[PDB]
Amino acid sequence: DFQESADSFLL
Amino acid sequence: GFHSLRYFYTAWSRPGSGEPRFVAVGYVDDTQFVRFDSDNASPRAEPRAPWMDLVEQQDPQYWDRNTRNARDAAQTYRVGLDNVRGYYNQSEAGSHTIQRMYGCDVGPHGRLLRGYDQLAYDGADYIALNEDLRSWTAADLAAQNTRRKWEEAGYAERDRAYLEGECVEWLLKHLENGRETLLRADPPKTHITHHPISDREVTLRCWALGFYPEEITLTWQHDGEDQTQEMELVETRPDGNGAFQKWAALVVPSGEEQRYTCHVQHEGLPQPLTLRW
Amino acid sequence: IQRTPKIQVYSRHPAENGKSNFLNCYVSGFHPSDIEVDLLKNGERIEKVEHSDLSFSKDWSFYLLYYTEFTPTEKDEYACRVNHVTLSQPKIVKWDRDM
Repeated sequence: DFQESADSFLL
Repeated sequence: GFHSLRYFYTAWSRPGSGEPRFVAVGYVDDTQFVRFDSDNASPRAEPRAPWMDLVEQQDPQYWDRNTRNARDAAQTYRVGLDNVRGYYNQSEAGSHTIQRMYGCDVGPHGRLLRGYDQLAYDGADYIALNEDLRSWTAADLAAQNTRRKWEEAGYAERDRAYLEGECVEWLLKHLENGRETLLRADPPKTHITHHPISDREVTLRCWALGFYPEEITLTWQHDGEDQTQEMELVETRPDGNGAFQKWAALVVPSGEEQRYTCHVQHEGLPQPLTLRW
Repeated sequence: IQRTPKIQVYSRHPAENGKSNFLNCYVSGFHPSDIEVDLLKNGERIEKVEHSDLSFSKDWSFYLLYYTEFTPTEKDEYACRVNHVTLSQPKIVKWDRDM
């Protein structure tokens, strides 16, 4: 599995 | 022994040439098994290994789940380019790259040895998850912004929860499904070729072909003395069939063969090999 | 932070004239990722050419394998042509069956 969402984050 | 699940992300901008691109691939040791390309029309996570194309029914939602996860990553890094760009105050006329590599290392007992998550910007270290899987190291001041955002969002804990959780388990499931490919040690097919240059000098080339995994050792010696400095050693290359190649050549005098043994060591060999012309 | 590619041209199996094989061009150690790789048969571009998915090494530099099926002869010279931002002119590496 690719690690999931990132919850629409932003570096 | 020890096995690893590793994911690689590359996202880069192309101004005046469309919108940013995001490509990602997955590997179990030295054998890819999955890919994702944001340029595709309706970008899906696609299998890239034989055991992924036939025994991936155990979970009927694998491909949809990974498709959405990969699309979310694509948008995250697409916007992140704009972020890193703002932090450095770089011009949008330029192309820039964000790379990520994360995954897990499992030991012979099936338990996690180490997890890791690292990010680079324009090919240089940008930010990394520390060994404790609880804090971040930012390479410069601009990456401090990413560190602050990720700390205040509590990202490190979800990172650790993936690395110690889904990563280990999916490494085990892949090792089981593809043990015919993954749990193999194909020894190299080795031979020496002979290429004259003059009436005075000859090239001897020692070939190791079609071996897996990628790690191998190839050395020449003259009557028993190593010749690493004199010999030419090309970087291990893939053969396109899921295996690897390597050779090592040396220029020796004409008639001075029958010395100069070649020596091959690889974990698929019962014993190390010694070849001589 | 730019890096020029290394090139290797080689066949998947040992060269045997008149038998089917795969011609390979391996480019590695380059950065950024955009790169132009063409496979040449007697100086002319081969149409049916595919490549592996983009990946990178521990030092973050990229590598790629371009490949196409071919059957070598005595007379047919094959090569690989690579251009990159770090290259002021494209590099050409001929296929040597002894390498």
